[PDB]
Amino acid sequence: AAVCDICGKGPGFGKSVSHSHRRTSRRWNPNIQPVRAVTRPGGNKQRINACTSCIKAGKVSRA
Amino acid sequence: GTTPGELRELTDDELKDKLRESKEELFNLRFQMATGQLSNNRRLRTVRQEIARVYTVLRERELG
Amino acid sequence: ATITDPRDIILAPVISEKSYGLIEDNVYTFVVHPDSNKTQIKIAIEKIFDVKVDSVNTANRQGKRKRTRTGFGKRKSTKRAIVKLAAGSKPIDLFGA
RNA sequence: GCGAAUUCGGUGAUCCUAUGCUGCCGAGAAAAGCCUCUAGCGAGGACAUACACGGCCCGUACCCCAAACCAACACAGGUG
RNA sequence: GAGUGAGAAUGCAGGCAUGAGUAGCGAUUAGGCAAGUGAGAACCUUGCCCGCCGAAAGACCAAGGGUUCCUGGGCCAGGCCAGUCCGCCCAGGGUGAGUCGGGACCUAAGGCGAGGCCGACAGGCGUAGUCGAUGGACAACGGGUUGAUAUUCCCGUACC
RNA sequence: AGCUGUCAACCGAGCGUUGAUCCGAGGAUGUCCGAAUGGGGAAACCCGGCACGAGUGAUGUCGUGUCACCAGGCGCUGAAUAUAUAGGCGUCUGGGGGGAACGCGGGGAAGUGAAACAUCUCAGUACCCGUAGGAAGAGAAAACAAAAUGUGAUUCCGUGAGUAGUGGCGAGCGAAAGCGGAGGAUGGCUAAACCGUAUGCAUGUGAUACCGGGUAGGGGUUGUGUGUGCGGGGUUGUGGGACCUAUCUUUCCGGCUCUACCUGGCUGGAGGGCAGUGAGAAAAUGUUGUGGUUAGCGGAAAUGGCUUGGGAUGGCCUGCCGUAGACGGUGAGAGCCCGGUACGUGAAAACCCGACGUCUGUCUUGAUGGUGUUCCCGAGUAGCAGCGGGCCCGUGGAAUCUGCUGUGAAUCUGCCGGGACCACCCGGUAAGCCUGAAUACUUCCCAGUGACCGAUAGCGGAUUAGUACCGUGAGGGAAU
Ligand SMILES: [Mg+2]
Ligand SMILES: [Mg+2]
Ligand SMILES: [Mg+2]
Ligand SMILES: [Mg+2]
Ligand SMILES: [Mg+2]
Ligand SMILES: [Mg+2]
Ligand SMILES: [Mg+2]
Ligand SMILES: [Mg+2]
Ligand SMILES: [Mg+2]
Ligand SMILES: [Mg+2]
Ligand SMILES: [Mg+2]
Ligand SMILES: [Mg+2]
Ligand SMILES: [Mg+2]
Ligand SMILES: [Mg+2]
Ligand SMILES: [Mg+2]
Ligand SMILES: [Mg+2]
Ligand SMILES: [Mg+2]
Ligand SMILES: [Mg+2]
Ligand SMILES: [Mg+2]
Ligand SMILES: [Mg+2]
Ligand SMILES: [Mg+2]
Ligand SMILES: [Mg+2]
Ligand SMILES: [Mg+2]
Ligand SMILES: [Mg+2]
Ligand SMILES: [Mg+2]
Ligand SMILES: [Mg+2]
Ligand SMILES: [Mg+2]
Ligand SMILES: [Mg+2]
Ligand SMILES: [Mg+2]
Ligand SMILES: [Mg+2]
Ligand SMILES: [Mg+2]
Ligand SMILES: [Mg+2]
Ligand SMILES: [Mg+2]
Ligand SMILES: [Mg+2]
Ligand SMILES: [Mg+2]
Ligand SMILES: [Mg+2]
Ligand SMILES: [Mg+2]
Ligand SMILES: [Mg+2]
Ligand SMILES: [Mg+2]
Ligand SMILES: [Mg+2]
Ligand SMILES: [Mg+2]
Ligand SMILES: [Mg+2]
Ligand SMILES: [Mg+2]
Ligand SMILES: [Mg+2]
Ligand SMILES: [Mg+2]
Ligand SMILES: [Mg+2]
Ligand SMILES: [Mg+2]
Ligand SMILES: [Mg+2]
Ligand SMILES: [Mg+2]
Ligand SMILES: [Mg+2]
Ligand SMILES: [Mg+2]
Ligand SMILES: [Mg+2]
Ligand SMILES: [Mg+2]
Ligand SMILES: [Mg+2]
Ligand SMILES: [Mg+2]
Ligand SMILES: [Mg+2]
Ligand SMILES: [Mg+2]
Ligand SMILES: [Mg+2]
Ligand SMILES: [Mg+2]
Ligand SMILES: [Mg+2]
Ligand SMILES: [Mg+2]
Ligand SMILES: [Mg+2]
Ligand SMILES: [Mg+2]
Ligand SMILES: [Mg+2]
Ligand SMILES: [Mg+2]
Ligand SMILES: [Mg+2]
Ligand SMILES: [Mg+2]
Ligand SMILES: [Mg+2]
Ligand SMILES: [Mg+2]
Ligand SMILES: [Mg+2]
Ligand SMILES: [Mg+2]
Ligand SMILES: [Zn+2]
Repeated sequence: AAVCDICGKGPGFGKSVSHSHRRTSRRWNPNIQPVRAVTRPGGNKQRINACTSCIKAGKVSRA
Repeated sequence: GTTPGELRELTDDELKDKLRESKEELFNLRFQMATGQLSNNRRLRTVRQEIARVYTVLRERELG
Repeated sequence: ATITDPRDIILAPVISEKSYGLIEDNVYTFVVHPDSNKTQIKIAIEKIFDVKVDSVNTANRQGKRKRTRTGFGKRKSTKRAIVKLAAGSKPIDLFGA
């Protein structure tokens, strides 16, 4: 669960650095949540993964 | 033994006749070569090339 | 346009001691196309020589591995049809006896 | 090429009846096949006789407890 | 202007010595004689003996091998000796199925797996399916014949 | 004028001025496997459906087509379940795999160095993943610069410079501005504000409604509101655009412009202009060019004497050509023997180039600079914060760029940058998109060259060479 189904926002890769400056590779993952949204006004619901940015911007209608 | 020129006045059905006559001929002299009583060897090649020529002209008639 | 006639299927007669010994009992051996079957061979033999064919028996023979200073090479893999004609016994005379 | 007699017994299986029978707990494949029932298809069809036929493709030689396979060897080893 | 100089790197390649005409010549059966062949014979062919195996060192297969099988020819290399012989070299020949063993029938463990779900991507699993015998279903027997195939060819009688 | 590839010849046959062998171009045939795609499979081998033919007394058998999966258009149907959707059926059009290097975007070591080692280095290397193109990427300022009335898109090369810096200030790493050059296109197009239209969704005041206006009549662009598409109109930094606001008005006429009268836009047609296979929208097509590419052809001059020799292409002496004395071969060092060389000539067809026309598009119901306000100028963005990445810059006082998370504005007396930050000045105008040239490489083809190797060398491979052989396999790999 680290790709948005709407905008394709995937993880990023960086380093976690300790106090001894001991860097290791890790991921910044997107905040994608399991949304269950409607494409029609009527209200038939299909389950997708949407990052919270897309939920906030109202790109998915969870009617 | 027949040039591809004089094969263009022949219709489809008589070109097909020519072709099956030639295939029969080829079978006969293939048997003669196997049994050892064919001395003329270039006859096989000429008849095989004649078959190829007949197909070529038929295909050209079909397409243009 | 292809035309398929029977003679495209059978290629050579087998001329051998055993083949002639079978001929004397009215049984003819041919080399046939490697991708034929007994039904097609029967139909072709009946259509060519105008005989009734009782049975066709097929054998597949691999090519002999022959040596050379280069190494090994191989000959054709061939298949043969042994054809048994009917009791009327109208002989086929393209074998030379 | 011709070709005699071939009858009685005894013994006897690890093979058959046997996918049996009896005990036991550890509690012992699937699918097609076959049979059967209806859904259905249906104006023809079922059994039989006689004659005439079609029966496809691949393997098949030879070795195979071995000098022919696995062991570099015509190898005291290995092989269901 | 240098791929410019070797005796050593348990240096690399090839050719050749020393040991040395020395060790060995691969079981626990064992050979002999007469004749033949041939330039040549302990080893090949034939006969007569002797001996060994005989729950095999006999007969038939699977896997694996691949022409080693048969006939004719050969004798340079191979054979731990010689070889006229050979599983070696050469050429030609030889493997015949409705019923045997497989496929065209069926599935098991498992494999792959439409869509599928999961996973940054690469991918992971997996449904329906579809393969997959070591198993289930399914019709042929005795005799004869070739130098070489034989429930295959033929003969007799069958079955699907 | 000889041919039947070659090792590699022998036999057996034939063809060739009636133009063969050969060479170049375009086609035909093109089994099976392979993305492999009718189904299956141990790659090259097994089993089919359907349609149209063939063949049989009939089954058997044969031939040619066609039949995978996904993605997207369009048409039909719309489960649970009503709207409907998911799905299902059909018909099209694409995708798939390969490839030596060069490109871009991601993921990302360790040996090593630091005379140990962990930050650091190695190194964003090796490798991996996704994707291309003939190149790519970048590219038209929310840039530099520093008070100069300065530069002006991008890319690349040289310097600046092993400098300023940076660094367990260790081993190490390391700019940019400016300056000199190759190239030129300091190239183009949208969004928004307004105007028109069409359609969709909530609606009628169901009535004096909208229309530039006056007149008269009818009485609904539904009155309206909103969202979407299309067209105008705009395209900017001295800010620019829109809305109204002002003089002179220039290709012809007609139709529309709720209605008819006169006036305001939109629209047609014949002009004329300007461009086009272009980044600036494409496509099809004619005609031409002693333009090129893919075969070729011609091409001057010694039978010279004597001599050594098996043989002159050696030695001695004579001639000769030269736009040709390059290089090979021929019985030994050949400009005059052969192929050629210098120099010229040649293309039916195919392909690559231009050029001229059909064709395509746009511009002209119209131009220009003024005078004064309202609206607009790319929004879950900028900025801010947390944790990272990358910059010469290793968290430092740490700007610029950038990912994930949270919070989250303004439309120009805005907003961004000028190494924390603030004020003033200066430069610019983000959150939209295209873009040639200069630059990198060589699987393959052509032609050349070497103070390159010359058979233990040069490619592993001058010869069976990725062969024989070794390995279960990835793979290793000769000798002649
Ligand atoms: Mg997903
Ligand atoms: Mg990183
Ligand atoms: Mg590290
Ligand atoms: Mg054909
Ligand atoms: Mg039979
Ligand atoms: Mg068979
Ligand atoms: Mg041999
Ligand atoms: Mg076999
Ligand atoms: Mg057999
Ligand atoms: Mg046998
Ligand atoms: Mg076996
Ligand atoms: Mg032995
Ligand atoms: Mg062996
Ligand atoms: Mg042994
Ligand atoms: Mg055993
Ligand atoms: Mg040296
Ligand atoms: Mg030396
Ligand atoms: Mg040495
Ligand atoms: Mg040595
Ligand atoms: Mg010695
Ligand atoms: Mg000694
Ligand atoms: Mg001694
Ligand atoms: Mg001794
Ligand atoms: Mg021995
Ligand atoms: Mg003797
Ligand atoms: Mg004994
Ligand atoms: Mg015993
Ligand atoms: Mg035995
Ligand atoms: Mg033998
Ligand atoms: Mg010998
Ligand atoms: Mg010997
Ligand atoms: Mg012999
Ligand atoms: Mg032998
Ligand atoms: Mg049968
Ligand atoms: Mg399964
Ligand atoms: Mg899939
Ligand atoms: Mg799976
Ligand atoms: Mg199966
Ligand atoms: Mg079995
Ligand atoms: Mg035998
Ligand atoms: Mg028998
Ligand atoms: Mg040609
Ligand atoms: Mg061609
Ligand atoms: Mg297939
Ligand atoms: Mg497949
Ligand atoms: Mg579709
Ligand atoms: Mg419905
Ligand atoms: Mg590709
Ligand atoms: Mg390290
Ligand atoms: Mg160290
Ligand atoms: Mg050290
Ligand atoms: Mg270029
Ligand atoms: Mg580009
Ligand atoms: Mg520099
Ligand atoms: Mg570094
Ligand atoms: Mg518009
Ligand atoms: Mg517009
Ligand atoms: Mg300005
Ligand atoms: Mg010439
Ligand atoms: Mg002389
Ligand atoms: Mg001379
Ligand atoms: Mg010379
Ligand atoms: Mg020369
Ligand atoms: Mg802007
Ligand atoms: Mg950093
Ligand atoms: Mg910083
Ligand atoms: Mg671009
Ligand atoms: Mg070499
Ligand atoms: Mg030498
Ligand atoms: Mg080598
Ligand atoms: Mg191997
Ligand atoms: Zn999203």
